[PDB]
Amino acid sequence: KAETGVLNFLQKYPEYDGRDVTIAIFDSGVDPRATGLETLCDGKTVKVIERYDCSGCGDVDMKKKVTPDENGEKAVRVGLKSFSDLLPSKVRNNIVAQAKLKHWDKPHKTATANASRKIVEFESQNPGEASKLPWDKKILKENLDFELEMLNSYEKVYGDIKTSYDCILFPTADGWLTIVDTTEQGDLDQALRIGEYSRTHETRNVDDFLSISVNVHDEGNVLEVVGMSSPHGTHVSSIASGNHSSRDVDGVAPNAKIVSMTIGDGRLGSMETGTALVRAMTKVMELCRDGRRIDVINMSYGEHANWSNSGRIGELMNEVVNKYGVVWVASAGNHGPALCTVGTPPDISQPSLIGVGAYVSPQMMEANVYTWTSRDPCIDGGQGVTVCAPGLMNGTSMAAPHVAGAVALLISGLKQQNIEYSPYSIKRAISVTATKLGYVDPFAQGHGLLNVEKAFEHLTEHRQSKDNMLRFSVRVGNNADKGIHLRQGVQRNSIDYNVYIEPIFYNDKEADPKDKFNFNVRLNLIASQPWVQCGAFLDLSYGTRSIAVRVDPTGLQPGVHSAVIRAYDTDCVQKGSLFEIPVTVVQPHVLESDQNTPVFEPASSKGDNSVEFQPNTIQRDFILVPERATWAELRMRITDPNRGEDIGKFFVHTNQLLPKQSCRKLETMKIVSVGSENESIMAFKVKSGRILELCIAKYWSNYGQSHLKYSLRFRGVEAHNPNAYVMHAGRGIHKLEIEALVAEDVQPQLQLKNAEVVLKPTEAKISPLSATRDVIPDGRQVYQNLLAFNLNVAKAADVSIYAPIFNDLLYEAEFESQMWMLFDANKALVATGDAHSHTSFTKLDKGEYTIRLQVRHEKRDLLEKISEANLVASFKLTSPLTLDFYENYNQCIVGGRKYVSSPLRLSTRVLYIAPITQERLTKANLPAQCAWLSGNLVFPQDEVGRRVAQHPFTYILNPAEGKANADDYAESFRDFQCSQIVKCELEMAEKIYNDVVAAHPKHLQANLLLIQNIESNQLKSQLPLTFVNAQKTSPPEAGESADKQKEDQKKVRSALERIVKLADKVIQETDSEALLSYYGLKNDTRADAAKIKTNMDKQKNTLIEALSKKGIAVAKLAVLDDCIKDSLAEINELYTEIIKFVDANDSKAIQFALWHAYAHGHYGRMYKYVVKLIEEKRTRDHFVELAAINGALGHEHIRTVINRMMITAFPSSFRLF
Amino acid sequence: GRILELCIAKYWSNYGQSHLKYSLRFRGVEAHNPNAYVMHAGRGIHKLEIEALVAEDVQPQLQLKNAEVVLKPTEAKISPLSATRDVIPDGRQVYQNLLAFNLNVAKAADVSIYAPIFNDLLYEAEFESQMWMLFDANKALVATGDAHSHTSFTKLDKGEYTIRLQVRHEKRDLLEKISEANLVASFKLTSPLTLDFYENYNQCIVGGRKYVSSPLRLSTRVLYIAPITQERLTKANLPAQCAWLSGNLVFPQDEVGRRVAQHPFTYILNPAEGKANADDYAESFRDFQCSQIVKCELEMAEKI
Repeated sequence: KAETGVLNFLQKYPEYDGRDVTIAIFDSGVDPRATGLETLCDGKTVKVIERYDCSGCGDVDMKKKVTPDENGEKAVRVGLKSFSDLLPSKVRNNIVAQAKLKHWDKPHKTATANASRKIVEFESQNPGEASKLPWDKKILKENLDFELEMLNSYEKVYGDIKTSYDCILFPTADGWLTIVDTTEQGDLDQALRIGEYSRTHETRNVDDFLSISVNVHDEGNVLEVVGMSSPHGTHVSSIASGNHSSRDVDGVAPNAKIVSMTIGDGRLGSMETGTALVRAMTKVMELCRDGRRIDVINMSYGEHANWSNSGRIGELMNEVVNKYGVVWVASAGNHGPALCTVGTPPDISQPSLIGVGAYVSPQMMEANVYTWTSRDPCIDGGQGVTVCAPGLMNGTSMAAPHVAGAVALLISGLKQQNIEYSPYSIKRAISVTATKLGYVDPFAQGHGLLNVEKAFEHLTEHRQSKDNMLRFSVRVGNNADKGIHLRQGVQRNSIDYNVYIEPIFYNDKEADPKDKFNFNVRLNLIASQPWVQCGAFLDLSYGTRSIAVRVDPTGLQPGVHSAVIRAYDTDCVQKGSLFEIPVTVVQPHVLESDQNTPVFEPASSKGDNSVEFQPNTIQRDFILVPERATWAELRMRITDPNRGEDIGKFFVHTNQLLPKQSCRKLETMKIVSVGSENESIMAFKVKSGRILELCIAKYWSNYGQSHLKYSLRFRGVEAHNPNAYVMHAGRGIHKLEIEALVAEDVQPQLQLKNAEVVLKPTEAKISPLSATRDVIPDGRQVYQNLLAFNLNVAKAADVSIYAPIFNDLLYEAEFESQMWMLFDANKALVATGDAHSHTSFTKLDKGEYTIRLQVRHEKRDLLEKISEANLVASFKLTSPLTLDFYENYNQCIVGGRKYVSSPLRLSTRVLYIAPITQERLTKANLPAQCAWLSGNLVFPQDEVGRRVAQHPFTYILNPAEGKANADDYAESFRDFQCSQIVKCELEMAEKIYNDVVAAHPKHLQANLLLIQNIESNQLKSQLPLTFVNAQKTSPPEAGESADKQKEDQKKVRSALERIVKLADKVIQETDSEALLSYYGLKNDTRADAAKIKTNMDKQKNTLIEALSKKGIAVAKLAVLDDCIKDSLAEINELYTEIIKFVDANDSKAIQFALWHAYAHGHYGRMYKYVVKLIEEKRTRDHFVELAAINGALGHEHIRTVINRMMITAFPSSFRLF
Repeated sequence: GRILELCIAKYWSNYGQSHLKYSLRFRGVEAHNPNAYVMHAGRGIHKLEIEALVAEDVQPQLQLKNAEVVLKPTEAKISPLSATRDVIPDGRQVYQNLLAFNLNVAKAADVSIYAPIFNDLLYEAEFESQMWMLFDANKALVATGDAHSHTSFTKLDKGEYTIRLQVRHEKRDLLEKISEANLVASFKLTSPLTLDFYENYNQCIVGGRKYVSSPLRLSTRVLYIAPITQERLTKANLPAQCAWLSGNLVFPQDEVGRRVAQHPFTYILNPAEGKANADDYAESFRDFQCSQIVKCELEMAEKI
């Protein structure tokens, strides 16, 4: 719809519906089944011919082959008779969740139809006593309280459970058949049986509200699932194409064929990845080379860059446009209004992409999420916006799609009228044809609005011109910029520029028939305005030619001024301009700085200034910031009388451009509410000697014409000494030489909020990737450099992970990849990041993690330069360390009188910060091994100036670090023996042990050691229920052998229980319990003869282990005899004697309690225990036991969930890249 | 932005009345970005936002000349001194806080030793004492410094040294604030590490095309320095345990402007870090025995 503004009349070439042409949709994926993309106008042919997920997010590792010896993953296997070409006999298998192929904003997919049986919660209450102290039912209330907690705990956790399915595929003749276990249970042939989408099983199969497609690579080593779930990608294709057969809701070219290519990575959910794009272009390139040309691409997608002159992703774009003649359409961006805000796509290393601004016709008056189109100065100087149309996820306001479809229409007849064209001749044709809209912001568009039928005229005519196959490379001033952009800068002098203009033959200069050497290129150049000057003639016939141009800013009054140098073919001057040289000058207001703070007020007309706003008005004042200015204050109020107390809403976009930095590094975008009554005030950070743009637009008003009265006041105060903001803990006292701008109440505050540690690469393997997928034509194999890292959390905290050398750059980077994945100790996935990850904080539990970093490129010897690249882990500190300031050095070194707040006018004030004391550091519980602490240093007292005028601060840490007797030999020999008896064959140890005890009777430790051995050679370490459940069935072996193996267990626990009693009797606890709790007298009167805990705490640490090991042993026996009931007495008297010492939750006894709890039927307590263990260790065994606990409780909705965690939390392999 | 005094006098002339024709020309070019002149080895690629004063041929050079290590106080004993000598009337006993340190030279090199918090101040300091004495492994005296010792370089042979630091004052509870005071040892590096510059970031990360000298007028030029490779560091034979390297960063090409327009630069380093058989028992038992026969009474060892 809305299709009329650009054309509805070229359709009077009705046979130009989009025939013989296929568009490429780089986006969040599309949905074929959706009404409109079902078929092309043929009413029969399928439109969405292909669809990939180039991010690698949908990969599955089908590496494990297993023959269907089912008869003749994780759970079971059942599926044959389906030996349909399953040659040669085998099958591949893997596991994969799909919570990522799905936009993370669909957790509602988690519906509790049969999950809310938790609600039946039995809170057994207390008709007993009044306060906390009953004996001995305190355990009962514990057990009960703990069940309720457990239930609630699972309630809080439900939505976090991701489910992973089983995948199967084998090589039939019809291609490849893949099976997804929908019905997890019945492995029957009643599940998803999808075929290769490409090989024409181009059909969606569903789980529910989640359609799936499939591709196969690496000879069947990888499965690629494709997720439709992402609206953006669909509507984009619905505007470009969309056969509805009515020219009312139809796309712009219903006959055009679409190929969805998800370039968003679900793991980043859902950002673009260098890799993704590289793969997308790779495919395109491949398809073109192989007869199936794709003629147009459409990117409603993209971010910003820190430069244009460099980048691999960009340089590849210039190859898919120059070599494969693909017309690449991309949205200018949704980052308006403040100009110089065009983001990458299309701001790359050359004007090879068609940027499309977006405009809303007055025909559409309408009222968080608005987004102005980005304006086209372009920060290189060049021009990003090529045209406009009605309308990471560049919304596009979906008009890029429009244009894309429009470009399809032109290429319909351009090819069936047999017209030789280029991606240049097309972008060139549309440009010098469009209608400049005098009611739309000059910068927001570029060559006004697309006019198709007129642009086709241009192409039909001049079709016999060689200019159509020529590109004109325009690069400025040795940096190869694509435009002249004066914005430093107080432009009072004129300046000269050396522009290099070079002709480039469409593809390249290769014989047959190209390139017809020396295509005599003579052209003239006309300046758009008087203040720009250059020659009027230039001959390019013999290659690259330089040309000087002079800009005279002297006459230009403050504000932005634009101009262009159009060039024409001397001969046919009617071909319109061939190319343009974009000049754009910014003349800043200067603010005198002497009496009080510098202030900017718009010029006053007829008394009061008060700028007038309308639904269109965009006021952009360019101001050169005063030196010493740290922040700014924006005051504004609505003038025009009455209006009452109603509020107006204005959009403020501040934007400063810093040396080789993206526009997003000093920018603010705040929707400010303004009233007539009192003055509104917003503040923003500011940089001294550089131009600042104060762009103000009108959001929504309740009106349609207001009058704003505003001003900018400049304030500032900071440290001028060289290396302030960075302080080394071992370089003595730190100083800050503070100078303020015309008086400021100075009152500094420094809070070190998070501690960062450096992770060095353990390994750096460079490996070739796939020869099937990752190979850019022709013969360019893409290699990966895999860097491994070890992170180690000791105490749970919010942690961010980033790679300094790669972070900050997405496009415009030398390498086409970053992406790190934080892995669990169990190979699970904990987190995953890319560019700009320093901001994302994944909260980690204690334990050892792994991090993998993958860097892609085609030149191996460049990946080698990356092999030492480190990572950084920023731990959020619970307690932000606050640093004090001092005004007198000597007062600082001793830490006496602190600094006292006071005003500071035109002088220099020196403050000091003394190194942080050692005690305050260990109490900060820093990570290992911390490198530095970081925070923000604030100067001004003004509270609002504090929230904005923040200076990155860093505090770096300094590095860490008798002639033996036959008696002595006796002690040395026992220890040598004891150290052995634990690691030997228990039949050898029983001997050794005997010799030890005979020689050293009182040496009880020998008992415990034999135990550890006996219980390591004979019986598996398993928890209560897991032990019980594992004492039944399992018939694979012998029905007889099942006794000799379980009678070996009995003998052992018997032998084990007696070994404990030996360390229980001759260690009488009664008296041993007169020093620990009966301590009182610190160090026992400091007699320094018994001030040795080493002996006492030893006699007890040995005791607890004896009691502990005994109980857990006399409990297993009870289970073997099935009589925990008529044995429960001992377990109790035994458990009640341990607690008298270190409590049950200590490693020492933690899992004798688990048995006690079991024997008492306290399934609640068991949970409370098996979580303690799950906090330190986390083993599958913990979960299977935590599952069994539920089964015994009855909750099988819970246990069904626990069985899902496991499947995913303990994968077979690390997730692919 | 500060006043400069150009004072000119007459030394000796052969005459008694001359006429001087002189002028001062001001030049300049340096990095304006905040924490330049200080680069952490693990914070990725370093950048320098260079702005020159009315045109200067810019050609930077950075030589890391000496590696400094941090010495923490092993002990910090506060002790009363003499009641006969060190007592300021009337009844003010002067106490000393004695800080002990361990320095450890592995390879002979010129070394300077200084106490950051005390160095730089002689008078006008809160405490009335510094003075550190470097002692031999044999208790001999190797060196001894005070305020402004960061400049004196005592050449040390390999071996373990001791350093004592004495801080005097009459208020004990003020000496306690000093108890954590560290020292610094600057090892002169035989081979000054020379760092390369790049004009294009991407060219820097891969270490290709280096920066090419050129004039710079009224604009901003951004250069980059990539972290030093691990190999080039161990071949620099750094001390243990080095904290940072230091040197001087130069901007202008003018050779005379280089000898004078020096900027203190610092490069901080990142932190470092089966069921035995009766046969197996036999091997384990010999080793246990052998380990003994050396430390026993030789009459017992001859048996073993």
